Amino acid sequence: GGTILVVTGTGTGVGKTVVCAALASAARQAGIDVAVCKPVQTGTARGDDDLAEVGRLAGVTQLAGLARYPQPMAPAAAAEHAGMALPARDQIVRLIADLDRPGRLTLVEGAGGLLVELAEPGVTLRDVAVDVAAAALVVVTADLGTLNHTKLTLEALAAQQVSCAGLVIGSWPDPPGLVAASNRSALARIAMVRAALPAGAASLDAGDFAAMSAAAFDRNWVAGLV
Amino acid sequence: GGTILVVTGTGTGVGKTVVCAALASAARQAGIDVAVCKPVQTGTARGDDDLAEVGRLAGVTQLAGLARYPQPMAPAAAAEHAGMALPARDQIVRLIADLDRPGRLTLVEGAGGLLVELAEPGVTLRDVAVDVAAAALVVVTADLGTLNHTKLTLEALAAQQVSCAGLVIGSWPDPPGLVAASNRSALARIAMVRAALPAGAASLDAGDFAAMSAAAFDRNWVAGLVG
Ligand SMILES: Nc1ccn([C@H]2C[C@H](O)[C@@H](CNC(=O)CC[C@H](NC(=O)C[C@@H]3CCC[C@H]3C(=O)c3ccc(CC(=O)O)cc3)C(=O)O)O2)c(=O)n1
Repeated sequence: GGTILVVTGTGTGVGKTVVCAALASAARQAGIDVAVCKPVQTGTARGDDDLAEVGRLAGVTQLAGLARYPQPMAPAAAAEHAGMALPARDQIVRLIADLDRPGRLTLVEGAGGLLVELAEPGVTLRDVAVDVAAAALVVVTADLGTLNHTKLTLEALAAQQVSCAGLVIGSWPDPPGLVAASNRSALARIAMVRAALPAGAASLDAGDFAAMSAAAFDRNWVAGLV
Repeated sequence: GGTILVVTGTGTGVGKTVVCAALASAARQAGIDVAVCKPVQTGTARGDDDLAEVGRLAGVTQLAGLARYPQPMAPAAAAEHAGMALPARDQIVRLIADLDRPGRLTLVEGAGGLLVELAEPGVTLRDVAVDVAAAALVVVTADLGTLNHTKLTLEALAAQQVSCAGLVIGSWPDPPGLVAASNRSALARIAMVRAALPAGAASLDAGDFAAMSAAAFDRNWVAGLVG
């Protein structure tokens, strides 16, 4: 196999998709083959489609999903409202394992935070990460409350022996502010801050996004991933 | 002693202060003596003062603070900004131990969520709860993300064998949309939902707040909290 990272977050709306896209873009520019798996996508009635954003921003073509629910809710609720079950644990684990190959970086994008139910019955991205022996990249904010949410998420990871690959600040404000700047330092005391993506990077075109992403991560860290 | 409950939350801004006041008011109307303490209060330069709001909303007079810092930030950062130190672990424990008394419900209001550092080094309200043998009441929202944050918080309580006294939904909208209604039902499968306080409760006057508080909790649960 190659390298599988689950990409999780401390909460909903932290910008996991732009982080997946930026790491994919950075890894591709280092000559690494990248695949991204989003097993479950909700919010499709209003056009939510995180895999398409990854394709547009980073140029990834190996983009795998299993299930799409119209309502903008947690997967289990969205599945309930549609009258259909979530995918089964075996579907997710084997899809990811079949994506994995030597020399490839495979990113698994969850929905919301680490412990939200993604598959039947009550299986989370954490469970998935155990099954495929993935490490976790944790997307965080720079806002008030991020320290508690980050610590909580890293404790949950450690409790099932899922390694933390580091943190990414999904949206770095401009200008920062006292809280954001304090939080960036405090976050780096609990884990490695791999990148802080500028606020608004999601709206960039592919060329600008590729330039941002190349600058955003440490080149040796990206290259060492695989 | 009596019964000590730490009142924590899944994040900042979930309404811990109103839940403290509501539970205090309900316990007082059942004849239970109540004290509330706030070991760390930040944002005092903004006028933040949770103890004084609990006193205003519930009439509680047995109010105990310890550390106060001006900037509206996490305690560690607020203390550093002021050139001050965080309290030591044993200082928070002494603040609480001095209030504990048979027949009294002592509420310990955290700052932000459960793993916020309240004392050097990296001492949290979870450690305090172990020290004083307290159970934890967890204030949650009904919003997107609450299920993950609630499960993360309960898992962290279990890791130190801190019992969970239940959840309180800090603000319950009227009417509830689909997300809020789904979350309430899912929260109730994670842990006992003790109350769900109507949104805007902090703007009720003394009498309305008292009535809301009495209606919001199961009288048997409240009465059962303290012998
Ligand atoms: N039923 C109901 C229910 C609710 N209400 C009303 C009551 C109220 O008016 C409001 C609910 N209350 C609010 O919103 C507080 C406003 C908010 N206050 C904070 O955030 C916490 C402090 C403020 C500055 C520092 C922060 C900190 O303590 C902190 C601690 C740890 C960390 C570490 C980490 O990073 O984790 C970071 C920060 C803000 O200032 O933004 O609704 C109602 O009426 N009826």
